Amino acid sequence: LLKKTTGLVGLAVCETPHERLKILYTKILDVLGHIPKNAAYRKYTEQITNEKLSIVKAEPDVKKLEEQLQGGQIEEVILQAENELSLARKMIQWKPWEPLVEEPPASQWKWPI
Amino acid sequence: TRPTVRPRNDVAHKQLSAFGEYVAEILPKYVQQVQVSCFSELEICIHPDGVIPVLTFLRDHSNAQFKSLADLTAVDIPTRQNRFEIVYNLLSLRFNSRIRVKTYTDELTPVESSVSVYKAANWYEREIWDMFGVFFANHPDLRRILTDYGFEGHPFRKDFPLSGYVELRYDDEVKRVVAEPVELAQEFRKFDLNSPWEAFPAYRQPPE
Amino acid sequence: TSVKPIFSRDMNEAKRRVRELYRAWYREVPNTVHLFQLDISVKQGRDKVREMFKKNAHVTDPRVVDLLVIKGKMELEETINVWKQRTHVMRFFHETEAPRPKDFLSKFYVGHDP
Amino acid sequence: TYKYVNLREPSMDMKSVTDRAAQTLLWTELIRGLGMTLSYLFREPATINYPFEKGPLSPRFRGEHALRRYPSGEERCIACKLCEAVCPAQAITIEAEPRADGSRRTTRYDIDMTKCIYCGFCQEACPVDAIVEGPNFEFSTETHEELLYNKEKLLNNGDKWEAEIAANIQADYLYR
Amino acid sequence: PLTLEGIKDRVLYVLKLYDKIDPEKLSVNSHFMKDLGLDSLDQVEIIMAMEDEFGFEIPDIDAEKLMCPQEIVDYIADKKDV
Amino acid sequence: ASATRLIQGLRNWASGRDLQAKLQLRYQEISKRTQPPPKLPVGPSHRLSNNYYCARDGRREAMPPSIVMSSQSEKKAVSPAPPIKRWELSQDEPYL
Ligand code: SF4
Ligand code: SF4
Repeated sequence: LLKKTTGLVGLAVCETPHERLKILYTKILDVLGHIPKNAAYRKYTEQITNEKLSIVKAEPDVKKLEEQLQGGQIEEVILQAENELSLARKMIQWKPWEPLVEEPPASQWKWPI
Repeated sequence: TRPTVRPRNDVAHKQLSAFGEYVAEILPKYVQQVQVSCFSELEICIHPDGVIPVLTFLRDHSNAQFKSLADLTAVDIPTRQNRFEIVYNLLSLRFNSRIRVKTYTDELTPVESSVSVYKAANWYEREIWDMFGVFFANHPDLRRILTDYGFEGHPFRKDFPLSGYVELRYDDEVKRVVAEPVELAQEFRKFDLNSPWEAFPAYRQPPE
Repeated sequence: TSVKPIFSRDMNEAKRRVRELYRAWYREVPNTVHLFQLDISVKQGRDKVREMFKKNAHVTDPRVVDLLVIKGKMELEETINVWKQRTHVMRFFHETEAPRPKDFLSKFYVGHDP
Repeated sequence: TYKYVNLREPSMDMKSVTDRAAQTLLWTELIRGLGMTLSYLFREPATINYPFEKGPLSPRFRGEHALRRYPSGEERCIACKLCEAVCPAQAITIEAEPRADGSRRTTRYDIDMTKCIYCGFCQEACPVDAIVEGPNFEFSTETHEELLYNKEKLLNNGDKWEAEIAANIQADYLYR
Repeated sequence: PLTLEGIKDRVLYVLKLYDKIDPEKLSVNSHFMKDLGLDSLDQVEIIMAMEDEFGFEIPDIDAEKLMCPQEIVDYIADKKDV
Repeated sequence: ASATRLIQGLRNWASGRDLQAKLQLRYQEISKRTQPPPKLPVGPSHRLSNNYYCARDGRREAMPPSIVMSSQSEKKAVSPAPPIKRWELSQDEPYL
């Protein structure tokens, strides 16, 4: 359809969204392959990324792909995929699936005092 | 309970409880408590050392997308050893939701600054310093933002009096605006307004 | 009793930072006197800086002296740039107020304050 | 439920582009602004002749404070200290003692008119309509201490402005 | 910066302009703390007096070992050719 | 409204509108400064029977915040809410 503008300032319109989204989702899965399986974060974001990849793979169109992905325009979907990739790399760096590092004091979260 | 009582939102309560369990399951290294209030507000109380990852998760996970930092607050409760409670309010425009993240520090422990996650905090937590003395490590430009330049002490601490310790007046001998110890013409009348009868039985604390 | 440090692991690095801050203030004082057109001398300002440094010289916790060095650095940057006026620089020199009594007898004469 | 302000594609045909070129070569919109100002010159200005004319006011107006009386000479205030307890700026100072006939009356009623934010909480917390905010607003002084009203000044203000305060209360009290 | 006696008399000279040190007990091998009776900040301003007069910068971890005029003149001799 | 017809025509021509229909200065069309006395209605709790306060007390129905997790399978991933609906363009004046 060659959409003229996305309506968002500073967010350019992507010529080919399908191949870009497939590349981002495959990169996300490749990155998540390093997280241990028993971590709940890997399972949850693997499930949602697999769902979004199935939708973006079984859909030739763009407008109703946007309307059924429920993520606004396709360009902000691509932006969120890149953000999820960066988050997955940082999650690998941080390792937050480990147990709690410190108990709080006895009356730390008691309200009212 | 129809006309004068605020109606409940049970579906929002269920959704917020489910998302709180989701967040507390994804990040067990840092979160310590997850609660939902009676008016459907989600509070996630976490360890201070996870103030950088958790927010980043809420900024970047596809199921959270809390892209907006609405507010940043410090609360002073002197009865705790970690007397300062630091509160982040996040708004997610994609899912139309709000979340609250609370950490705890005392006067001497520094905090990792959340400028790299949210840029607005670059002023907000700076104000916290100017009001509380909570040091934020790795801040780009940390200084006072509201008090006077020669101001000593942090005013929003609960051990700081309402009127300060100094006050300004013009002196013609030195031709200058000078500071002198405060002497009020009228003392601030303190009112003891608390009734000695218990009002809310649901919030009654167990005895000792 | 294990705590998160601010900048210094022990007292030696904290004393090093104190030394740097005192060096910077001692270098700054003549520029403050000349730029603000104060009526004080360089000796008076340097003696005032030494007075605050010796007044605040009984601490032994690395985090406390770290925060004190931080606040002194903030005051130094507020003086390096022209953000303070003449009044804010002269806040340290309490000239307008009368000198308070020190011995028992004068405090007994003036009022009930211990 | 939303509209697109400034998303108009101008026409590229010769007529519209010549109209635009004539607009930026002959200053059409500047003439439009000149015509707007010239038309606004010949209208009657909305300037009133103060102090010979006054702006319109409602009987709910909160101006200078006053202490009222009963229609027998007895003052209405019975020293209940609700106004000084509800005053947000702590402008009211009340000291009371029983007088010679044993009534509960005030001995000191000061209102600091430089502290008062003119919010009308005192006149709405009074159970006997003793303290009121009158309609007077032209009471600027030349000295700071003249704005420190005691009981005598407020009683004089009440006796001065009763003939208007009573009418305002009569016109307004059904909404309270 | 030419001869060691030149640096020695310059160091002694800048010691002479310092006011809180008595001229009586000052010698070449006079200690700042336990002999001349000075604080740490007095040694600090002595060190930046040396920095001002000699015109070269001295870092703090070097300046904490210069506790009498002998290591001061040795330190100026070391960092220059002489 | 006291202007002559020539001045009115000049104002209408230079402004571009008909200014006599919409005059900013107020006139006799406004409400009277004195009004008849009102009779205000009462609320729903102004009743003599079946009006016990324990059955309509909103403050006493507030509970403490329920704790979801505390430190003392194949469940689907969730969201704080269903995703927001796309805004529809205005049919009144879309400015397009
Ligand atoms: S109007 Fe408000 S601020 Fe003024 S005296 Fe009354 S209660 Fe106080
Ligand atoms: S509220 Fe009224 S009656 Fe009570 S002390 Fe004030 S003026 Fe007097």
